[PDB]
Amino acid sequence: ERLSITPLGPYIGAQISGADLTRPLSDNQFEQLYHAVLRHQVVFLRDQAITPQQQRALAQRFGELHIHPVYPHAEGVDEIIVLDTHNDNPPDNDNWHTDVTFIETPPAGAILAAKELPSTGGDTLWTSGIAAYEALSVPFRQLLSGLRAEHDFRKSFPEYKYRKTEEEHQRWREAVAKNPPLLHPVVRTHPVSGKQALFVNEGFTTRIVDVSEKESEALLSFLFAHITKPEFQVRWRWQPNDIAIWDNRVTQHYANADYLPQRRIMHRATILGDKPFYRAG
Amino acid sequence: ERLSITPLGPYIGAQISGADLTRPLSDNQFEQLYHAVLRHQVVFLRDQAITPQQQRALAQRFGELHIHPVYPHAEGVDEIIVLDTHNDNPPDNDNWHTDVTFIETPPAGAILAAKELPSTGGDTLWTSGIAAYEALSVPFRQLLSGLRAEHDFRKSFPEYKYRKTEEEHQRWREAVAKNPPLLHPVVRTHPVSGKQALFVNEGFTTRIVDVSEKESEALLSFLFAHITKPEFQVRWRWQPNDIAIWDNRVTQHYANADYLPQRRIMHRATILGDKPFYRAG
Amino acid sequence: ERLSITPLGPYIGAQISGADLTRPLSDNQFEQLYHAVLRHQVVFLRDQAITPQQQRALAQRFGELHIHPVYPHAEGVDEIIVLDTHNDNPPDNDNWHTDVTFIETPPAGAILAAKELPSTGGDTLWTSGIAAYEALSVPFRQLLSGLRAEHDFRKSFPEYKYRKTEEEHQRWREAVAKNPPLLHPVVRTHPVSGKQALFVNEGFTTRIVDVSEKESEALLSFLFAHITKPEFQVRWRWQPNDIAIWDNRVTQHYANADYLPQRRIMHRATILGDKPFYRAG
Amino acid sequence: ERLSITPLGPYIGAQISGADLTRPLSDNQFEQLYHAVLRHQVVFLRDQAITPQQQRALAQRFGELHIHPVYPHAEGVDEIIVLDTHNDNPPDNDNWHTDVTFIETPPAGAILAAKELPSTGGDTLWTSGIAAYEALSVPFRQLLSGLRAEHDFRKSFPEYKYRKTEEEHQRWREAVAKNPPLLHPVVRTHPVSGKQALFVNEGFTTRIVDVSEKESEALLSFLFAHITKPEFQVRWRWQPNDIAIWDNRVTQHYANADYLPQRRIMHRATILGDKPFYRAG
Repeated sequence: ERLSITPLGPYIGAQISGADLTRPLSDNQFEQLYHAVLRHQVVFLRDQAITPQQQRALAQRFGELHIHPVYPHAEGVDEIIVLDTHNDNPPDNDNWHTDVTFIETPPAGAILAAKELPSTGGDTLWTSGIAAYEALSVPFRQLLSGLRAEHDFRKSFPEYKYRKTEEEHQRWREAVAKNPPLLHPVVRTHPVSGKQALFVNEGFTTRIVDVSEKESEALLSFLFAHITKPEFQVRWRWQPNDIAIWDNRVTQHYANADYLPQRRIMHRATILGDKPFYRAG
Repeated sequence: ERLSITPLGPYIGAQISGADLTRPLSDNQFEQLYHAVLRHQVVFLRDQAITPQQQRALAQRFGELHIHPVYPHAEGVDEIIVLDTHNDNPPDNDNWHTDVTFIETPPAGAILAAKELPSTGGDTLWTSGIAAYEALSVPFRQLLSGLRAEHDFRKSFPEYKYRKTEEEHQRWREAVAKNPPLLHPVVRTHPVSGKQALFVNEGFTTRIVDVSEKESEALLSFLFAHITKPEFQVRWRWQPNDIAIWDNRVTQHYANADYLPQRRIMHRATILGDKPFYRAG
Repeated sequence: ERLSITPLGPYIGAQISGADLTRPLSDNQFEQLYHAVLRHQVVFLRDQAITPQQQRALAQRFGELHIHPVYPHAEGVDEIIVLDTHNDNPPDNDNWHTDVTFIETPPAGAILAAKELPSTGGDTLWTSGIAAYEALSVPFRQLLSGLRAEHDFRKSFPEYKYRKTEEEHQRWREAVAKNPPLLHPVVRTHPVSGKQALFVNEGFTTRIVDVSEKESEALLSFLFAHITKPEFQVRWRWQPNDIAIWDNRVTQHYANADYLPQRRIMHRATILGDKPFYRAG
Repeated sequence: ERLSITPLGPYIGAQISGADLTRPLSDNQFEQLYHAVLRHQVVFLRDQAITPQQQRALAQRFGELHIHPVYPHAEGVDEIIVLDTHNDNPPDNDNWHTDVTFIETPPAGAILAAKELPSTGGDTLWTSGIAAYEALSVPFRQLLSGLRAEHDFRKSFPEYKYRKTEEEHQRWREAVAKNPPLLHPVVRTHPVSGKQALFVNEGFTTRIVDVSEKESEALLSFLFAHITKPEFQVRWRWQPNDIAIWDNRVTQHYANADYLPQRRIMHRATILGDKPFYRAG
C-alpha cells in the first residue's frame, strides 16, 4: 500500500496516513515511512493507538533503542520512556534543543506517542538545521563550516537548580562527572542524505572553540535567534494517539510549558545515533 | 445559533464554526464572534467563500475600514485590499510587526481572506502581547509600564531599499515626510478589555525614549526575542477560503516568505483604530 | 604637612604627593589620605620604594586584612599577594572586576605596588560604579535598586584552570568550599558617603536572581558593557615604585595583558569591608 | 637633530620631543616624524604653542587638506576645524569614530591642537585597527577580509540635530548631497606598511552589505565592542599646547564628554588619504 504523505511546508514536516503502526509494516510501506522522515525530518501520524510493545517494535526498525535506568518506563517495556509531567514534575523541554548532544553519540531520532493530554496547550515545535544553514549568507556558511563547538550537560541542568538538598547536589555532581563537555561539528553532515545542517542548540552548546570567547558569544547569540525563524519550523498541536517520528541529527525542537497544573503523559522511544561528523562539500 | 469555538491554546487563538460569513449574522452570533476575537485575539473560520462585498460588510460590523489609494483593491470594493505576491511583487511581511504602528491611530484589527494559495508554505503566525507582558518578571513589568517608544516607518522601509531609481527614491522621501516618527506607550491598555499588553514590535519600534540609547537597545533586543517565545503564539496553515480576524491592538504577526516563485492572493479589510494609551493598573 | 592632590578627571582618580608611605604617617596625613581615597575613589602616589612589610603595615591602618585562598603571597608576608606574571604564569586580571566580591564582606580597599615592570604595557584601569549609576536613566536606576545578584569565586577561578597538578586542584577545592556563591545588592549604598553605586562586576557576577534568566542575561550584558564607558574611568601607566590605593566598594579595575614574554611583578594588600547593603534614597 | 621618541604602549602611542612644530622642520626631522606616526599610529608632542596658520602649514607637508562640510573653521583659515564646546555647543565626539570615512578618500592623517582646556576632563582615546585585527581569530579574519561596509555621513550628523535654524539645515542638506553613502573595505590594507586593519567605525558605518541584515547587525555589534578593548588603546590627558598627530587610516578615537559647563577649544587639520583598498595576504 502506498502511503499518503502531505507536506506541512516546503522545508520541514509532513502528515502521513495509510500505515497501521500497531501491526507490522510491509517493507515497501516502511521504506516510504523511512524516506519521508529523512526528507521531511519530522512526520506525524494520527489515531495510532499503539502499545509500548508495538512502539518499541516500530522504533526498532529504524535502529536500536536507548534504555534508561533513571526514567520510568512502560510496564514490561524498558525501551519506552514515560514522560509524566505535572506540578510535582514540571516540564523542562521549553527550550530550543537537540536531544542529548552533550554525549559523543547523540540520538539519531525518536518516536513520541501522546497518551494523555491537557485540555489545551503543550504544542511541540521542530526547526530545521538544514533550512537554517541554507539560509545563511555565503560568508557565514564558509565561516561556520569546519568549526567545532562545546556541548555541556550543565547548560540545561545548571548547578544552581540542584542546591535544594545535599543529596540532590551530589547526584548532580555525579552526573557532571560522568558527562564532561565535549565537541561536535558546528555544521553537521547528515550520514545518509549528505545534507549540511547547523548543529548547535541553545540547550547544550556553550562555546565555539575555534574562535575567541567574545566572537563565540556573538555567533551563538545570532545562531540561537536564527533558528527561531518561523520559515524553518513546523508546529504540532497534539491529539491523543498522535505519533511523531523525527530525525534528531538535523533538527531542534521545543515543547511548550503552558498547561500546568494539568497532566500530560507521552511515551518515547529514543533511537540511538552515531558520532556527528562534518564532510566538506 | 450558538457558535462552536475551539481554543487553539491557553493564551491565543481559536477556530470557529457555525457562522455563515457570506450572509448577515444575527446579533447573538456577532456578539459571540466579537467577544471571541476579544478573548482569543485571533480567530479562524474555514470554508468561507466570501465576496469582497460580503467581507466589507462583515468587517464593518467591527468598525469602519481603511481605504488606500496606493494598493490595488477588489473590483468595485475600495475597502478590500488585494495582496497579490509573486516574483515581481515579493512578500515583505516576514518580520514580527503590528500593522502600521508608525501612525497615531494604528488599525484596531483586520479580516484576511485566503483567495489563491501556493501548494505549500505561507503560514502566518500571531503572538500575544498580553501573554508576553504577563510573562515578564515584576521588575520588568514595573520598568516598562509607563515608558514611551518611537515608531518609525523607515525601520521597515529603509532608504537603502529605495535607491534603484530617482523617482522611487523621491516617492520614499515623500512617504517619510508624511509619516514622521512618533510615540506610543510601551505597555498598551486594551480599550475594551482593560488587559495590559506589550506594544513594541521589531517592524517599527526604534527607541524607548524614556531610557538611554544603550539601555533602549538592550531592552528592545530582549523584548524582540521575548515575543518569539512559542508559548505566546498560534500558527495557521492556510487553506483557500479561510478567514482570519484578529485584534491588532495587542498582537503581532509574521507572514512566512517561503513560497516564491509561486503566487499568493489574499483579500484584506483593515479596521480603523484609535490612539493607543496606557492606563495604570 | 598638607597633601598635594591633583585630580586626574572629574569623576575618578587623583595623583598625590607629600606623603612618604615607606615610613609611618601622622594621623593627620592618614586622615587626608583616607578622605582622598573616598573622594577620588582611586589615588596614585609615585616614587614610593615600599617593602611588602611596609605595605602590609599601611594597609592595616585601614582595617582587617584578607588572605587570598589561591594567589601566592610574599615570603614571610601572608597578607601580600604577589602577582608575578610571565610566560610561565600569564596575566589573569584582564577582565573588569571588583576584588574578592565572592565573600560576605568584600574588601573595602586595596593597595597595589609596582615592583618590576616590563619595558612597556601593563596599564591598569579603574571605573567608577558611582559615575556609572548616575549615568543610568531614572527608570533604570529604579529597576536595579533593590535587586540582588549572585557572585561566584569560580567565575574567575574555574576548575579547568586548576587541574595542572594535584596540589593546585586541591587548593582550588578548598577555596571553593570556603567561598560558596552568595548574593550582593546590585546597587550598593556607600557606608560613608551615602552615594549609590553599581555593584556587579564581570569577574564574579553570574546572574541577577530577582528577574528571569533571559532578563538577567540582558541586564548583565548591558551592565558589563556600561561600565566600560571611557568617561567613567582613569587609566594608569605604571612606573616602578608607584602605589595605587582604591575604594573597592564602588569601583572595578582591569589590568592589560599586553606585555608577554616580559615579566611583571606587583604586590597587593587587601582590606576587608563591611557587608554590602542597599538603603533606598 | 634626532627625535626623542618614547612609546606609551606595545601597540599604539608614543610621546615625542626634539621638534619645534611652530617653526619649519628640516626634511630630516619631518621624515622622522612621519615614520613615527606610521610606526606608533598616534604620537603626542607637548608645549607646542602653534597658530592655526602654522598648524595648517605642517598638515600641508603630509598631503592635500580636507575642508569639513559642517564644522566651523578658524577665522581666515578654512582648513582648520574649531571644536569649541560648552553649554551652547555640547561635545559631539564621545563616540568611537574614524574621521571623515564618509568620503571616497578618507583622511590618512589628522593634527589636533589643544587651545583652551577645562580644569579637568576631556581626555581623548585612540584605538588601533591593526591590533584589533590581529586579535581576531583566523576564522574571523577570513570572514571579514574582502567584505564591504557602507559609511554614511548622516549616522553622526543626523537631520534632527540640524533643524534649529534654516541656515544650519540648508548647510546639512548641502553636505548630504555632496557626501552620499558609499562602501569601504571592512579589512583595509595599509598602503605603506602592508599591515591589515579593521576599517569599520561606529561613527559612520551603518551595515555590512555582503551579509544579511541580521548577520550585519551581529557582526557590527561585535566589532564596535571589540575595538573598545583596553589593550588596543592609548588614553591622552590634555595639557594646553599639546599636539596629537595620528594615522587615520588604521585607528579610531573617542573624546570624553565629561566637562560641561566648562569650555574646551581644539583645532584640527585633516589630511586626505587615498582610496581605501584590501589586498589579500
